[PDB]
Amino acid sequence: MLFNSVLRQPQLGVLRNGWSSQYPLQSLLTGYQCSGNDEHTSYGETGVPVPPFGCTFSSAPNMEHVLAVANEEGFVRLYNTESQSFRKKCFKEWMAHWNAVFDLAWVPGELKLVTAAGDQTAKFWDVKAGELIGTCKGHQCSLKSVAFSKFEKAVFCTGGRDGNIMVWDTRCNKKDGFYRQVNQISGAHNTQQSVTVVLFQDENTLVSAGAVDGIIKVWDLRKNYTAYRQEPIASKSFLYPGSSTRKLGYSSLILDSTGSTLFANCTDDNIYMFNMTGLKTSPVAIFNGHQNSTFYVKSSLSPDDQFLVSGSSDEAAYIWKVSTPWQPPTVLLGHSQEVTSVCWCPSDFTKIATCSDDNTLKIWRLNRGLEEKPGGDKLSTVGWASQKK
Amino acid sequence: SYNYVVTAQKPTAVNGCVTGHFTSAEDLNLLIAKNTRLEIYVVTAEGLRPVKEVGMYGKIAVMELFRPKGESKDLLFILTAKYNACILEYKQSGESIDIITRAHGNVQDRIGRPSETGIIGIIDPECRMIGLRLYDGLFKVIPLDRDNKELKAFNIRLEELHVIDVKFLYGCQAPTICFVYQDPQGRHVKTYEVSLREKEFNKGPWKQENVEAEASMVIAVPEPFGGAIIIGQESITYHNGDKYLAIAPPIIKQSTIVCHNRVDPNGSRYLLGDMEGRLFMLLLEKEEQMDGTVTLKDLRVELLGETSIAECLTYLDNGVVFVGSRLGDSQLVKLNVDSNEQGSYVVAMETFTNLGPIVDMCVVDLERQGQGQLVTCSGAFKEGSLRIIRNGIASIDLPGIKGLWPLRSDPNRETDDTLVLSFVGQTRVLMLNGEEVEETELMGFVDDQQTFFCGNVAHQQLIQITSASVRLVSQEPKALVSEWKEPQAKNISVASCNSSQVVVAVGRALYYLQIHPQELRQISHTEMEHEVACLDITPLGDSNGLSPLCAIGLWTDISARILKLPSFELLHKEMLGGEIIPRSILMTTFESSHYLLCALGDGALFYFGLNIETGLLSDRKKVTLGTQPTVLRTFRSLSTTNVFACSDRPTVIYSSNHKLVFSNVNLKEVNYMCPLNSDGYPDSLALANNSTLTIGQKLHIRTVPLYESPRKICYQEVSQCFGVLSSRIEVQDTSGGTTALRPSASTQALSSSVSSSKLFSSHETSFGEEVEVHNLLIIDQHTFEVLHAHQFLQNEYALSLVSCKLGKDPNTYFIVGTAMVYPEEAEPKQGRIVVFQYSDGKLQTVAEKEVKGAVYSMVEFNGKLLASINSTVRLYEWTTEKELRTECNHYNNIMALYLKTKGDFILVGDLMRSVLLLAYKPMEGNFEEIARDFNPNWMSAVEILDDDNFLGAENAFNLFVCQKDSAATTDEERQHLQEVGLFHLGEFVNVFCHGSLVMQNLGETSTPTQGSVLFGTVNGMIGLVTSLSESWYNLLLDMQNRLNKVIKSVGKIEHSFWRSFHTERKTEPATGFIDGDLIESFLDISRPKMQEVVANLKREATADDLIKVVEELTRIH
Repeated sequence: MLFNSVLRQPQLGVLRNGWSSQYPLQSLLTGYQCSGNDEHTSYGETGVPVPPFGCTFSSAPNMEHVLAVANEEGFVRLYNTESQSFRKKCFKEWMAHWNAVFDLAWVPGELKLVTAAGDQTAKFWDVKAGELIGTCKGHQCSLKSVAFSKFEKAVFCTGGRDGNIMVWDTRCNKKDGFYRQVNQISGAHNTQQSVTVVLFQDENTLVSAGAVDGIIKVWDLRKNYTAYRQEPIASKSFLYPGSSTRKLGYSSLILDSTGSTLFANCTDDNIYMFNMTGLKTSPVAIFNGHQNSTFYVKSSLSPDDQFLVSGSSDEAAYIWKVSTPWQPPTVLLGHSQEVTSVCWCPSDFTKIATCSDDNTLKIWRLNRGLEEKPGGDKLSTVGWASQKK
Repeated sequence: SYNYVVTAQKPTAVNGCVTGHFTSAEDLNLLIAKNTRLEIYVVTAEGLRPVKEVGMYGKIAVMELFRPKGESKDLLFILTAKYNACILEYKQSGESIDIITRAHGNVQDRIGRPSETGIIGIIDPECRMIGLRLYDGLFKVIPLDRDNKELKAFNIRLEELHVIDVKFLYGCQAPTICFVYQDPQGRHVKTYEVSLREKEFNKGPWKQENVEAEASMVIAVPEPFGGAIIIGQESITYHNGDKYLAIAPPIIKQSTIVCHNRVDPNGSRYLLGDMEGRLFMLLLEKEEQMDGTVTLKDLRVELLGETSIAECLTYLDNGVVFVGSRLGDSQLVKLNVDSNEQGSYVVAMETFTNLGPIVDMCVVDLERQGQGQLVTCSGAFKEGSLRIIRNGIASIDLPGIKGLWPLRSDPNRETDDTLVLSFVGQTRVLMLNGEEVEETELMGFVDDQQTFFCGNVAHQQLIQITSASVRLVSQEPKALVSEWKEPQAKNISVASCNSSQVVVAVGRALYYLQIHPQELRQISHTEMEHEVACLDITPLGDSNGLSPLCAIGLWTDISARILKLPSFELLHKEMLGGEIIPRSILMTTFESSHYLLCALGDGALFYFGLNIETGLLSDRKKVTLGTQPTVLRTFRSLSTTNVFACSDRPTVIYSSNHKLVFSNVNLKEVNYMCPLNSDGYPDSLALANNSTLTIGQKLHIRTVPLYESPRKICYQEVSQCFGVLSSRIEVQDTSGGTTALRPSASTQALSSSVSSSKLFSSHETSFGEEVEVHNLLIIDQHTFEVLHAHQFLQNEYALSLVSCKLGKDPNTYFIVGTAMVYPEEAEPKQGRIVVFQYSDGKLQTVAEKEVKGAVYSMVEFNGKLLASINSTVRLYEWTTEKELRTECNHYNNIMALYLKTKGDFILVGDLMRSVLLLAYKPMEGNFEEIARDFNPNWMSAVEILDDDNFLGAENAFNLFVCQKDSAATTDEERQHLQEVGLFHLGEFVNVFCHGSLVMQNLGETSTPTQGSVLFGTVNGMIGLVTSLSESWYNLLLDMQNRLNKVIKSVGKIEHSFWRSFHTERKTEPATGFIDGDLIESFLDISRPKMQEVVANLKREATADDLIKVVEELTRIH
């Protein structure tokens, strides 16, 4: 229990439950409520609301609260999270692309941001002072993911709709303002063979997922795949463990803080939890109870690696406990359209930015004072967390 | 913010233990790792003999001893909590003792979850490699080659992610592991034949089996039997090939086994610890076969009596058994072959102190000297207690002692076989036939006059200087060799003698006397009008009573006239303050420089610095004492002479290098005393009190056992009682009600009461359920007996407790915040803030004030009380109707466990939202969030250092200091709390408390540090976090860097890495926190090495400056 864990700490000392946190905080998950102030509508160029997709927190020092967001018109807006003022949240706005943005990534430990777009290019931004450092080019189709390794800030990799995977180095020669691929993995996820999500486990190990093949692959970047002359062979390959015979494809990849476990949403509405530090290729836990019908649905982990929050096409965000998959999930109702690219705040356990297709980027915060003193009816709170039954 | 963290008391909780031949191949050793410290002992016949203790630069988490082929003495392997593996070899090069490091290096991995059940470190029985299970799904193997100086470990991936315990099987021709892993099918035991050649696991010698569902550890049986022993909670199993036998002893079902140790080298007998202190013995029957190996017959357990809550068991030589404890004293029991009483074979021999889990702490002074003493709620469970920690070191009603002296009637034994005890009108000689004490007055000494001095002169012929007469009498010759009577025949209040010279001053008459055996000549008869209350002649050193310089005091101002011997002329006039005549004037010499103490009648001491070169009165630093007269005299402790003052607060003036320490010895009241190092009292001087004749580390610890876990403490000066919050644990009875396991301090409480609250009139307890009962004890401050015990409601816990005056009520109140917790509820829903008042021997519940939520913390606030009501900070005003009333609510916290206040600022430490600074607006009447720390820190304790500095304590053994960002703007920029301090303490901080254990008494000596904050930890460590200035902080940072460059750690671990702010999410270098141990270690270094640190930087930057800085800093500690 939560109270007993806190009570016993002074006498017994620190005890390791398995996750980063020293206390079980699954009891307070029902207190998540999003106020009416956090209903930011990402308005388009014409003035009509536009669905935002892809929105992540930052990591620069003294700025671990800014939440970027992108939409279908290429608008990228930085949002303050701790402050409470509707017009004060948008302190930075610009046109990243003219053909939407499909992913975002903050440079670790720095205030630099990269956008993955349908323009078959990826821009490098300095959000500290608005400017375009460079525009990486080389993909033959629309990009779909950008990943930064937290152990190496100057190296990032992208995975496009065309199907090949290229890793860039910002320290390389600028040439004529266009960055060039350092290593390229041609045909990484062949059976429209799009690489749905790319991810960086370590400074060298890279993890990828496919939209059609349905096998997670782990590549090491020490070797050069540009001159492979055949289909590259991954160092490790987590085979598809489900039962459906249809050609499936994963939509999101997520690791914990230690980088051992991997969570991968799939088209079968399951979130398989693999382990990448052992010989057990088979999944450890099977999270289910949502509807992962669309590839846009993404997930994120709690800062203490104790809870997994994922989007769904049933207009709700689901939070399972990472240690007890059998328990019913906590459902964050409040949206009328599907919920995509949910981002739990890594620098604050309280904040959960439930990013949505409803043209409303909601920021959910813990409300332990449920009794409080006023009620404000249902106008004040627009999102209510409830355990699924 | 610049602070100074020093350790007042080293950690005492025992983490692990190991035995072997470390110091040498013949003498047995016992190694104890008390967190950051390592203690090496030698097990002699009489018990442990301390040899060497070294402070490892890390939290020792793995301790193993191995003997590689080709080595004489065993090597030591230590792996810290931050993964700094190292191999240590004892090396006693001559009288000097040092621990060299054969290998070192990190073993941390960038990828990999830190595994559950802690770090497991195992070493092959053949001693060819080291295996560590640091991370889930990995098994680090460190080859033990002589050329592996950097500990080049290699990972080995294994399929079983969750491993409970790993052990190395004995007798295998190849290295073989044996572990109990867990998979959804259930706990299993599977062995692997690891090979260094291929660096990969292979198939195990025997098939994997399905063990009991709660198998917790593995025991590797040695060569004669082989195999592994898998003890769980209910059953004990033995696995070796096809052989498998199991037992189900009911004696172990009560509570789970934790610790184990091998007794016999053959592995026939095994010890087993327990939660409840039980010490089982696991016998292994031997069944010799006709031609095969000696197979086992059956396992058999036995109960060998109850002991301390065991964390390590180590069967030493003979029958003694060391039992280390983390929640109590780590005793050293003895396994008697025959049962003595109650069926217990263990008899405790030498209980070792351990402050243990300091849950709460308070600073008070009982004798009222301004020097507080720590009163900690130490211990837990059955071994909870209440330690009285205080800094610094025979009642027989008799009249005032006019003189005491060692009458060495022995020829040369240097034993006070006789002691001339003198009163105003009587005098009796205390004959001491060894340790005997009897009064037989010697015929050679009179008793009709109040004797003032009875020292020796020469040829072993004593003197006896009485009042109104002087009568030298030889004792051993038993002849009156000299009976020079006093010509003035007045009370000889001053009688100075040393070696073969006596210079007496009969009131106001100095005489130059060459007092020798059979030679008592009155050469001079100088007489002045001014009275001479005190005067003494002392040689400069080895010279036989030769003192070229002398000093004489005055009356109007007591001007210590100093005259140059070659001239007898005026060089520099000296003037001193003080109208009252001094009680005693003493020339003191501990170092090269001399100090002339001036003990006045008011207690003020002016120890002028007398010099053989000059003799001029140095600076007049004043050390105050009580109004009782103070008498100063030299006392014999070591080869170097020392003085021992006597007053209402006796102080041992044990001066260090170029500094005079006035530490208070633990004596109630002393005015007259004589030195004594006899066999009866080797360390206790013959110490007469004001009216009673009595005879006699720096951090003295008293123990008040409670037999239950204390939670919080507080002091009440009005009632002169404490407020301990011990909580008993009693098993539910089979026929209803509860039955206590043992009689605790709560049960044996005179005049105990039971709470009768009717607030909760709205949970089922099984026969085997262990319900906890929480009581509020009241402990007298003098006798420490439990004056009251108010048992609370059923299923009600007590968390917070304060004693403070509320509102306008003059009565001092006892306020306790409780919290009802049912087993099904994750968090308490109903609580109570009940206020008592210890009127006279009883507690009356004045008010109840039912609240909705747990009351995690409480503290007085400007005559009002505020409580943290389960993530809600509420402020209560004490109405004249004697009822708490709500005010100043604040719903912006998540489990606001910790509250601290200073003025109108509240520091509400949260559970994971770091520290929040609240402010009470008087005229508004509402709380205001002035500032809030934003990065999550998982707080464990908080403290308000100053109006801006806010100390914190992360649960990851990391200290940090917040500070209000003044240089900003109000709108969201002044609300930012910016972290300044970062420091890896290495201990879990439980409580913070102001005050210091060192006396001040208005000692305005320009203290470099400001304030003092003592903290207690789980391991029993007590720190003294202070505040430094900018210049001193920079100087100490430079000193720390230079010492790190010079001082070599025992484990080759960098200090900057050890002190870095380590967390699973971030790792920052230490900032704004000067380590105290490292700076204080500068004193112990040799002069040629200290010159290396000193060279090339203040202005001169020479070793005297740095030495005086470090000596001034170490005084607070």
